[PDB]
Amino acid sequence: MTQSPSSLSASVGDRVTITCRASQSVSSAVAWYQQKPGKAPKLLIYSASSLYSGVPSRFSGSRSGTDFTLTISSLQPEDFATYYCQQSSSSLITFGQGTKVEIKRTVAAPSVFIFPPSDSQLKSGTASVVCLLNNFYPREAKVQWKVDNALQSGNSQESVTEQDSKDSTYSLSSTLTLSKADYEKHKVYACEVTQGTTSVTKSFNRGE
Amino acid sequence: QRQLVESGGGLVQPGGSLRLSCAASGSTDSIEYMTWFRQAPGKEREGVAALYTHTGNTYYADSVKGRFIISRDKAKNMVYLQMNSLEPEDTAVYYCGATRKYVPVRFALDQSSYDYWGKGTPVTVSS
Amino acid sequence: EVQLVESGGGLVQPGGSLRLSCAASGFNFSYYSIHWVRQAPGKGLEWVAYISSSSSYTSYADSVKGRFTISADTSKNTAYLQMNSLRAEDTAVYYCARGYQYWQYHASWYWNGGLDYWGQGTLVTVSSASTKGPSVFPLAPSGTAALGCLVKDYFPEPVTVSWNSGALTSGVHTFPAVLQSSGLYSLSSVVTVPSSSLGTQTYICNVNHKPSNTKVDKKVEPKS
Repeated sequence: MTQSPSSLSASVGDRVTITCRASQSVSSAVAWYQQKPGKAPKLLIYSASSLYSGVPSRFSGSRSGTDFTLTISSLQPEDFATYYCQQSSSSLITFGQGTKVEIKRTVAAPSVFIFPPSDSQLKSGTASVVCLLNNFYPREAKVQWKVDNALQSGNSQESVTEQDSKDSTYSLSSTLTLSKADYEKHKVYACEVTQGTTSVTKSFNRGE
Repeated sequence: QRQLVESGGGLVQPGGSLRLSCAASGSTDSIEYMTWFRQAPGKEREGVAALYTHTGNTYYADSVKGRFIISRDKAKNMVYLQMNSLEPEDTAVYYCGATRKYVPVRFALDQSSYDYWGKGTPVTVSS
Repeated sequence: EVQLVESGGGLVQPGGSLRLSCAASGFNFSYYSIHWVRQAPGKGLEWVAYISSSSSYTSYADSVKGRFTISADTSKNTAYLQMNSLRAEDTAVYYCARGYQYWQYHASWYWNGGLDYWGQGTLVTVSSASTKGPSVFPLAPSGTAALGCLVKDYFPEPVTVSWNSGALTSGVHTFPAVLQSSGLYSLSSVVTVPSSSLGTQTYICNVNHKPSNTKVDKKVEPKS
């Protein structure tokens, strides 16, 4: 079942509308669920337009022609989630592809921290250097590693948290992985984060 | 095979009305209560309207008083639930249950008092 | 109050078998149906099976047509998903959930009661790789200070991090673990605090790795 906004970005207070099309030709009233990252999804609307008990009134569903819609009348920061529509055919239940809902907000710059590799990790032959980008928006940002000002390639990996529930910012970590051999052949370790019109570099010297 | 069958549910705008019917089989004068229950997502199945078969006395949940009417037809062993002034909070699957063992009337609207049940007929009340 | 508790997930070799449990409580288990819905990592929801024990109705999604069998034990209020012939495509969080007993009978253009309560999910990962517990190295602290814990080279998912055994909730970011080219997982968990506190406040990070029955507690002190 194709839900139409596959992904979506909108500001607090906005009104948001996701569409869901019946797959069969024998129409089936739609249920809608909210799912937060890796948590059990929660029911919101059932029987096309009935608000499930406990769900705030800003949620609502109805029909649009032969399809169904879900509406959040006043988008709120806790509402970032993936939203699924659900149907029954004939002893088969099918969900739709999902619709990811991101809060839009004002730009925020990260606090950048760089962490040297620990002494006990180095004892075992490998060096993990980690760069931390705290509480920023939007999530796109080129983080880049430098070793004695040499740009790195293919030895980094990132992962971002999902949006903070009250301020909508992301956090990012980038781990540079080197062998204890190569880490101790070099002196200056830096990670640079470029967001639009500024780059901020944090660095340390192996002899701290 | 003693069994019960609801029918008559559909979709309804707020303020509208609808009439459900339940039909029993087997032999029907041994029953002593016919009642309508309803069950909504995430909520307990709740007694709405009981009918004492042998005096015709009726018992209503405070949430449906005056809007709903349970009535019978021994000529047919059909019980009915006239639902008036429907509102969204009435949205639920509506079930018909029967007992043939006597229970005191204060328990007439209790789920536990009923030996057998229909599969239910759905009611959606929505703008 | 109603609850659906799940158990029996874990790692298993391809082609192997495994049996999940959905232990229900807080409602009469007979008046309802139990469904299994799974979620491959970073993918949508797949409905897969249901049972209504009191009428022993069962039905099965096509994608698990002959390999999966759902059953139930009204005595102990539990439903089971027995999975055979497991492939890597079956790797998912497996959720169970409640519906109406006669949901198929009720389904129409105007009615769909959906699924109201869900269990927490249990991860089943299908691979040849073998279970390895993590190593935990500090990210030691330098206005406001930021410290953390690196959780390196473990398998399988998942790992949970906390700080000061739950007493430090605020300013914590635990990142999604990433898959390294060694086929093992790595993640970091970090906290910001007053730099005014490193002298007095001791910070332990508490790393649990249930798939290998290991929990490492590590304080993080400032390097001198």
